[PDB]
Amino acid sequence: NRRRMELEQQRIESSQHLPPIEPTAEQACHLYRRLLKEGYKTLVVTDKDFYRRKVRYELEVTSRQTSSRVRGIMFEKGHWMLENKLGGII
Amino acid sequence: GIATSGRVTNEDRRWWLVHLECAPDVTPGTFVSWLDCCGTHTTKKLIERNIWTIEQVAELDSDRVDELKYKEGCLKMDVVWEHARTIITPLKQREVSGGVESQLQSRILELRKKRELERQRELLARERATVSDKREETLRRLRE
Amino acid sequence: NACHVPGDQIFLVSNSFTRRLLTRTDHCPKCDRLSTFRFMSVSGMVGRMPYKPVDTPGPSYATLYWRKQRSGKIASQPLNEVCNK
Amino acid sequence: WPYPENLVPEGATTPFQSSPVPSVRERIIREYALGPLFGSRTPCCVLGFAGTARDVAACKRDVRRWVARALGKSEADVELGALVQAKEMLLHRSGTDESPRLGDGPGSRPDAEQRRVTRYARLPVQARTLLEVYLPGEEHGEVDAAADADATILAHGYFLQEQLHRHMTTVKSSVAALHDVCGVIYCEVPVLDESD
Amino acid sequence: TKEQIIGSPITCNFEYNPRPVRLIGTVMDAHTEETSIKGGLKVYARSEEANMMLWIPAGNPKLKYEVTAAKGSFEHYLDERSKWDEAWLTGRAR
Amino acid sequence: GRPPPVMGHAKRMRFAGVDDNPSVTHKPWDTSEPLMADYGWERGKLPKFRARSPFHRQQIARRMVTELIRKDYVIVGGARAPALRILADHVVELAKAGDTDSRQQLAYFLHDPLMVDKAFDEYPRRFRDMNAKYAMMTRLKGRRRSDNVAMYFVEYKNRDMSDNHKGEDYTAGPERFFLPPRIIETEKGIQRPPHMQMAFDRWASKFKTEEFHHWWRLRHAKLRYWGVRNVPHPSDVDPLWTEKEEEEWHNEMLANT
Amino acid sequence: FQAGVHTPHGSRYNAARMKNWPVQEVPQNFNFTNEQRFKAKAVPRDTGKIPRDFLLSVLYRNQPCEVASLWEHCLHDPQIVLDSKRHLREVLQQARAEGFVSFEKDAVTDRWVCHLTRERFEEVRALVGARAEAQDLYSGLRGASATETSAYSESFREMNEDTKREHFRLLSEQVADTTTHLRKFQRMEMDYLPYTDLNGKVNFMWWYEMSDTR
Amino acid sequence: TAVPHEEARSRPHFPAYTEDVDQPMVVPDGVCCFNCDKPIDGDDINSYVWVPSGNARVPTTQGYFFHVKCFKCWNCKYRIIHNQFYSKDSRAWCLSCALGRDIRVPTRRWHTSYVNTHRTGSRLTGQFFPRHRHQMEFLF
Amino acid sequence: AAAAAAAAAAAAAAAAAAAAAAAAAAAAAAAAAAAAAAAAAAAAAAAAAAAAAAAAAAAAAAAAAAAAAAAAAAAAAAAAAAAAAAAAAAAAAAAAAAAAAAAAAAAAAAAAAAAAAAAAAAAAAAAAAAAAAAAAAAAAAAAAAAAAAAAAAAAAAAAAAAAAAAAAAAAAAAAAAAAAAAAAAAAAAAAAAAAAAAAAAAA
RNA sequence: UUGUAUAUAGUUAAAAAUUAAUAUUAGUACGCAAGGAUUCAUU
RNA sequence: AAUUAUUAUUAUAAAUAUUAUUUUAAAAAUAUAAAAAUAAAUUAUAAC
Repeated sequence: NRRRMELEQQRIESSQHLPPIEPTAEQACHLYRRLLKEGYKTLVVTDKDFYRRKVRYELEVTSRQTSSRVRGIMFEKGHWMLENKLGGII
Repeated sequence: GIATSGRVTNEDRRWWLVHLECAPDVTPGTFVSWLDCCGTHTTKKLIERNIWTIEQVAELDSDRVDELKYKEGCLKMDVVWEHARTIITPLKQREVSGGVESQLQSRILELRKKRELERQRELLARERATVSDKREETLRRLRE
Repeated sequence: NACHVPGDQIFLVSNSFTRRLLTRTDHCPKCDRLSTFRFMSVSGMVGRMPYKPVDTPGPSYATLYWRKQRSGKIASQPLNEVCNK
Repeated sequence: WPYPENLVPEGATTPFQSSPVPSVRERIIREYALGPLFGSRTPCCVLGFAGTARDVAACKRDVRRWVARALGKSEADVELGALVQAKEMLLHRSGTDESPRLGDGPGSRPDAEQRRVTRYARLPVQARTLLEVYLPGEEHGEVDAAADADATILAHGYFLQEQLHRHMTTVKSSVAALHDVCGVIYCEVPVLDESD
Repeated sequence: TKEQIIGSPITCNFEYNPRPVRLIGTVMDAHTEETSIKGGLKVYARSEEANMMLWIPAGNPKLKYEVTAAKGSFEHYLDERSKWDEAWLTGRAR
Repeated sequence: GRPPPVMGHAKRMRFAGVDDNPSVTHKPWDTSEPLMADYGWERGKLPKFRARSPFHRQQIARRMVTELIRKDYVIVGGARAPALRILADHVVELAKAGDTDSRQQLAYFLHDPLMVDKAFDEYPRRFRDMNAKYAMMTRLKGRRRSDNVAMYFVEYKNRDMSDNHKGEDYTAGPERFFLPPRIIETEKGIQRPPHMQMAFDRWASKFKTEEFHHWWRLRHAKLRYWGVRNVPHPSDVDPLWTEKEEEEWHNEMLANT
Repeated sequence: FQAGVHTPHGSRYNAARMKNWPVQEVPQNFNFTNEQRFKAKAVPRDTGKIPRDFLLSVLYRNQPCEVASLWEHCLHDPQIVLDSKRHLREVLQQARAEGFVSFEKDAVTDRWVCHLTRERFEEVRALVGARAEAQDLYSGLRGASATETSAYSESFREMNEDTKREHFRLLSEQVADTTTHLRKFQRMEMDYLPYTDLNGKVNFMWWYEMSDTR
Repeated sequence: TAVPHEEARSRPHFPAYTEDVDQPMVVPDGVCCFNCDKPIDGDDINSYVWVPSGNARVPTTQGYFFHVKCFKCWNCKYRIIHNQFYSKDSRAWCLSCALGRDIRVPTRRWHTSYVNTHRTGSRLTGQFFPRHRHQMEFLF
Repeated sequence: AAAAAAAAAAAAAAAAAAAAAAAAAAAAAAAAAAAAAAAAAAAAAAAAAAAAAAAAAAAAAAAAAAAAAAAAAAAAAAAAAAAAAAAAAAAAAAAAAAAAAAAAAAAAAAAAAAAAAAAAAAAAAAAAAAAAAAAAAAAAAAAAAAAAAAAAAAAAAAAAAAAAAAAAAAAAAAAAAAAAAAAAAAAAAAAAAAAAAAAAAAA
């Protein structure tokens, strides 16, 4: 009748692993090369030197006081930025 | 039309024609009950005469439709007759051909061919996102 | 809805027919009798309710438990037939 | 939620769209919009009958057999539109199609609408019902120099209504038979309707 | 034809000055059943954290849209109808 | 302006105009269907006669209808006639339908499951070639003196091709209300259906017993105590159905035995 | 029932047709609209005493019976009181609340198997017998001599000893294949009239006759 | 019933004629007067009292059955007061005159109890629809 | 009064408004009405020794704590059928018939229970003595049926092959008792031949 | 934001809600023959 | 109870009798009574 959603949701326990990894390794250093090299092509309007300072600051404020997955969430968002060709920062 | 009374002008021939986009399934094999103002009763007075499809409804000799509306007591039998008499020939060209610019045939497969490619990326997002993580996990299980 | 010793049946609530609501004699489904059926389950209204849609009567709970048990097994007789003819 | 649950228990779904792309439509519309109108015929005359449609369903055959006699063109060349009995009016406002036919009007005349200028009302109703006359598709209205008169749809109508009002006075007397043995007590060439 | 539209998705657009409102939602009423000037749709449109049932007069220049009928299976309309009631009932500040 | 000059909540009048507008608070039932049950004054409705409740309004309407299906006439009072001629046709728009649900649509309404058959038997063969307005509504020149209520004489129209009242006459009633009523003298030995008498002979023969006579007389005692004037004393009360009196009706009694 | 209204054209059964009902030729290209087939309501079939005992007769010859043999056996009779495979599904829903049929499925297989309940099997033999008490006697050629039965009177005891199913390979079709020649010679007509019982419920009354079609 | 958390009826704590199709509640075919051993008519008489308990004792539905003139106490030959009887050695013994309370007479009517007829005596015992979980109506 | 007034009278209404006093009738509005109207007589509570028979058995299976509300749970578990004529109060009639006649005394620890069986645990031993080994005997007497219920098929394993070879016995005649009125004479003889073409070679 | 003063007027418009006229003609049904058509086919 | 009136005068016995009194074709106030909102039966409502 309705409880089909119960049949659905209990069927969407779906423990395909996916905990955001919380990168505690050089993986952070990868993007901070890929970013400043993928940005260095695009920063026509916005400042090239303001943009480095904020990627620094985001790589401490998110490392300092956040959780595990939300750091694997931020890092995944670093991946999805240049995948989105940028964070629209033109 | 339904709300039309008595005669059928040469205009609402258009209103019948314009509205053939929103009826793509319809064909000369469609059941007569799909006809403007061909309600429940009139159909049963039609079926009693072995008349089923829009196509046969165009064959009536102005005397079946007359003895229908004036002897079988089925009303508005003239505003339905002129309807099948109107869309049969643009529907008859649906028996032989579908859309002419629909199709865009080289396009219609490239829309279909990618929908597999597309709806197989979410299912794989359930996989590609985690197996890429499983590695980013196993890449560090060793470093310590 | 109306059940006695032999078989069962489905009725309704024609507002003129009230003195039959509780105990209407009926030809039993089984071999033969003019059995005096009783009233078991409500099964909703005949006419609509003023400015209330058709679902406001509601058959009953156990009446849902009835057709889902009396008929119920369309998976047990999908043989020779489905909802079509 | 006035839509009852189980309105559509199991639905195949008839598309009701025609290419869900919003751009292909409005172009498939052009044909059926700018395309050719696909059902219309042009009425030649009106055949006004006195009795109602249950008094003609057996005598409505010879009228074809008698207007084909008159137009010379054989039978099975004429398409008589189905009978349309007008409303049993009480107010009797004129102009519409569900209206009865007065003895005088725009096309009812024996080409005598000067009656409208020289009279102060209309003659009473002649035909309670009516019936149209069609032919295989051709032109509409023209004056010809080879028929000694007009020769078109309207002419095939005008040069029939003039002949018909010759029998109301008292070689083809089909227009005289059409009065007595068949039923026609009114003839009128309508206005050529229009669409967008 | 009432059964046909219910549950079918809507694209919208809606003009407006800052930018057009691009919003996707399910149809639920179809007030007129043909091309008359009445129109009306009553979509549900579930934009974001906000739910917003609304009406489209279906003749407006700047209020344009489009309906599609593939995922508009009536058995999807029933769920959308439940999704709103929950959002409706459980937003009463009670 | 954009809102109608009158909002949703305002009662127009009786005999008012249409005054069309957009509104979204109507259609309680399957309106316009052979049993709409709507009752009011604005034209799209049936005239709401004086009943004690909407339910009791239906009960009146039901038993007014299943007396038009036994005796194809009726003498109703006031606003029951318009709302019966309207309902008399609904039954006949429902007779021609004949689908497996109509008889279950009409078995719910009538207080009688027999008349439904008679309704579905005669009316197709009888009202086949009549479009609409099947029932006549003649207003009688009399009036119920009790309450000045104009009595109308509703009846069904086509009764020559009918089956059970093919030649009956309704100038005045029968001799004692339990006899086959007067017939048009041209058709004396006309064969009525063989079953619409089995529900009559079975019935017209309960007013023939001595116990009914002891009801007919007792009923007077009930009335003079109940204050109804002009009721002669239960002492000198002629019996309704006697033995010798019946022979006059035993005259045309040589049909099957 | 028609040629191709609800089931595509070519679905005709050699069963008891209804009286007065012509085979109304539906043209070939005809189709419903999926939203017209929405309601799809049909005529209710007679599930009464005549079909039931008949339904049991073929279930009594075959105490277990499977899906297709449920209808594939009704073709093997002199008189049939079915019109469709849905008229077979209809009475079965009745015969369950009659306690006459509790059919199940065998776990080793995956088909559903008929079985007259043992809470009623001893008595339904009379019901199949009260059909049978004159089912043999009314036969015509039986009662025309003795050498037709006497050319077989001894086989019934010697069949089921050493040639039991040996005859059953023929006792199904060949003895019934002539009924197919006879089905084209004498169907039954499900003449019906609707009515209402004094409770008010709608129902029909079916006057079953054999059609002398020849 | 295990109605989820005390969700039973509010005002009477019980409704009238809750749907009894789950258990047909039919009189037996083999039967006996619990105290006098007399066969009992099926369903068209009131001359037998059904005692349909949660448990089941006497015939096949096994709610007790007496004849209307067979309910009396056995050793003390009286109506049973308050309708709380006591089956002593397979005989319903009047509660008092059974329990060693050797009474000599009741007050109201000494040879016909106030029993009901046709299961009416025990109409406040279970047999609602939610006795067993009965969720098959709701699942998938 | 809306339910009564609204034209189309519902189904609940017709059952609710009924307060008649005929047999098998609405009990609520027979109870609800006047005390001069109700013949809703006293609830026949069974205090049978049978109600003792489903008493001394259970406690020696579970004689712990709180046996006065979930004791009926045992009655809702141990179910050939319960015990309480009225689960509500007959299960509360269970202790008083047990407390009297010197059968059961209570047990109180954080709550009240039915434990300790009051020194009658000997008559609980020879109660269960009249249980399993009484249930053991009767379930095999129907196995005497079920030692021949196997034969019930086996006695008609041949007969269902026999009396379905009798089901043709008449039809074979009637197959041709109607052929008479259609006259094949070739499909007629062979349909009698192909049956007797192997009938006499059988045995 | 200009006049005037170190800060800024002063004017006009757009937006936050419904518009009103007394008296010269035949009368004891429903001002609907009612299910919004001034008879949609005849009975 | 002034009555052919708000009424089962009920000490008792009871349970499938259709067991025999309720006008009216309009409109407001009022009177009873009534779909929607700031886990429960409630509201107020001077709203259809």
